[PDB]
Amino acid sequence: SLTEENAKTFLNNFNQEAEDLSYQSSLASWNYNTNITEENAQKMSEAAAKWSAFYEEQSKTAQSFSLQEIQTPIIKRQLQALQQSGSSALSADKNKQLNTILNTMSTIYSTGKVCNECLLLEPGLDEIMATSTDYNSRLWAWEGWRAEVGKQLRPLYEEYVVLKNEMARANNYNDYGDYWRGDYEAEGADGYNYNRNQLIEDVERTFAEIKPLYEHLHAYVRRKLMDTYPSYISPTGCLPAHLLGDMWGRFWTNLYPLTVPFAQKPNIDVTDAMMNQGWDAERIFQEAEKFFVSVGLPHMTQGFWANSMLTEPADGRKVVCHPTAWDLGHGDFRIKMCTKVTMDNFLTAHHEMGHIQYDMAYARQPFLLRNGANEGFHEAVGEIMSLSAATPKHLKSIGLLPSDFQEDSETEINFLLKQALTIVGTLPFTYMLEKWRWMVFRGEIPKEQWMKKWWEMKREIVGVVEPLPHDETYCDPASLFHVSNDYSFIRYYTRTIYQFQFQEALCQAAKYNGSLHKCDISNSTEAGQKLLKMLSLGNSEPWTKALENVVGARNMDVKPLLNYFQPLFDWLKEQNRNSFVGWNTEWSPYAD
Amino acid sequence: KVGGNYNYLYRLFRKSNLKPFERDISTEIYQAGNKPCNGVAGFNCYFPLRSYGFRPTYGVGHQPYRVVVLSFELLHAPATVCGPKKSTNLVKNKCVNF
Ligand SMILES: *[C@@H]1O[C@H](CO)[C@@H](O)[C@H](O)[C@H]1NC(C)=O
Ligand SMILES: *[C@@H]1O[C@H](CO)[C@@H](O)[C@H](O)[C@H]1NC(C)=O
Ligand SMILES: [Zn+2]
Repeated sequence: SLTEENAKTFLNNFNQEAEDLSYQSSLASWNYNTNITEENAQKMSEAAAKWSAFYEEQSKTAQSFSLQEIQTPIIKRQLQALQQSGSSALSADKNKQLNTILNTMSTIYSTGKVCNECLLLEPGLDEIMATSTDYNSRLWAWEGWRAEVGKQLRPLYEEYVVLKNEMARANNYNDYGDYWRGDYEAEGADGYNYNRNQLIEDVERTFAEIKPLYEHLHAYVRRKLMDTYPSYISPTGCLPAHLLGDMWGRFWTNLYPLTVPFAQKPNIDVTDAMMNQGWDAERIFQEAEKFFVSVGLPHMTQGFWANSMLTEPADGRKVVCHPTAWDLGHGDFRIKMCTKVTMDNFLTAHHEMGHIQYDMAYARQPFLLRNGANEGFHEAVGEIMSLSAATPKHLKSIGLLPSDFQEDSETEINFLLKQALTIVGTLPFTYMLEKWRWMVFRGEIPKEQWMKKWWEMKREIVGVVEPLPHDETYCDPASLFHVSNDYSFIRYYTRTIYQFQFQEALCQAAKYNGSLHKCDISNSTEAGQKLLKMLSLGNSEPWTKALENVVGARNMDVKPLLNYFQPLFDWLKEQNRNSFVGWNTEWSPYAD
Repeated sequence: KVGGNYNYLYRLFRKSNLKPFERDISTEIYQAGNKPCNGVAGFNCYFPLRSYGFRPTYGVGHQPYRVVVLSFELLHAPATVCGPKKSTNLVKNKCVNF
């Protein structure tokens, strides 16, 4: 007669119906993605609508069970994972207005164009900003984009921010930032309890430890760019926002041709070696399966080789063709990708296979808890697999690199620099963007100082300066994909930290003696069973305990990150001697 | 079936567990809470019998499995089901064991 057993039965029925409705919706989505048609798209939309209606109805009926009476931790967690309403808190009018503004911003971003040639975002702008090396050829495109899309999204974004703040306040929260910072909220014992406000104090602390390495890398990149840009770079100034290899600068990987430690010894690519042996997509997937079984993980499903779309369909089907790992449920796991014999795709196959291995781990937990610890954990389990499968030692074991090859110091430094330009350079940008978004949603930055404070922070954290003045009439933050389209961006920082945390925690247990980046968890059954200890919990326990199960720590740890690039760190510290590591926050390319 | 074989049912809720070799074919709503159900389903009144979504795309743990149980009974009554037995020699002009 107690409410605990009533809630238990209610959750049992809810899960019994959900494991069916979600499966139907995911299967409809997979069918739509396989052959993109107007009929399959309608079926997918109808299935998604039915699933959303069922979920929101159950949540409405679930809010009548306060968590104070639920005694069992698992039952309370199951009920809490569903009681959260979200966007349904707002009124019908407010909800429709928010949806209209969201779709308006999405459409303005997807159909954006910059002309004085006349191209779009993906066809011309990306390639130009990636490969072009001329000053104006990039400056004009950058300015046109951030002046068209930003100025067209500013008025809509201003109202969208207030609408999201009201939505958050309607859900017992304070701001939209606090709503986004709720994914890292843990509950449990005195040691396994985390709070939302506690993240703001950690993300900053974790950033102060990475400042020296990022400063050294930025100084090296500036010194290397001075050559290609003689009259557009200062010896003690910041870097223009249009000379970062990308429209926004999220990834500095496009700067590798200009920033190469040792050019006479290029990186190692096994694409030709992979083609000589006559490999193919199925062979790559079999190699990935062998690698994942060596660590001591379960074997892939028999359906993963039959129902999965591993290769591009030659039957005339138009697929989205971006790597995805689908977990439809009831023992149905598939991977969608136009796999080929290239090395990047070869490593992505192992990265995506990690998502499937994870989904195959927490399948035993209730449907309401079949998900990773946090948004930064699910994507952190797959990246570490590529870090272990893309080493010079593993490629020789599988037979891609002949045995007569020996690891060199210069090529190792080159690989470390190429990896840091994408992993170490992407952390400050994400951190600054999330800090700005949090300070905006909290109303701490007045609406009359958005772009001013944005560009002031771009110089203090990311060390980037604008090539032309941009007053409050522009909106550069909105020009980014993750900002325009509602999506969180802090997950990338936590992902980058947790991947290195897991790498070190799993490599130290495998008694490996060497550089952290040259680890190889293959032929180590102890490195898999210790990893599955966390993959089998998912969301059944607070992310603090799930983390401690692998690394032992119950919070973010950045010391392992600095240990991954330690050789490159010393290399840059010794090569950046004849310069000042840092940047003064007054230089301006637009001012004389 | 591709669409789904929703013909195989199974009971999920019941007042108390069953007894050895007991069958229940009732379809009354599960009176979960104190609110007396009136034949309608909803809050604290759920249908006990659910259906299986058997599909070919399922894995190996959720696919349809046929299970039979042969239970042998040895009452004091005389045995009427005896297993088979035989060999074949009608040997003559020689003493053997018959
Ligand atoms: C492609 O779509 C058509 C419907 O337009 C469908 O009949 C066909 O079976 C699809 N091809 C597949 C999924 O092999
Ligand atoms: C793992 O051990 C086997 C058997 O000794 C060997 O053939 C294989 O090359 C080893 N692989 C690695 C990763 O060293
Ligand atoms: Zn991905």
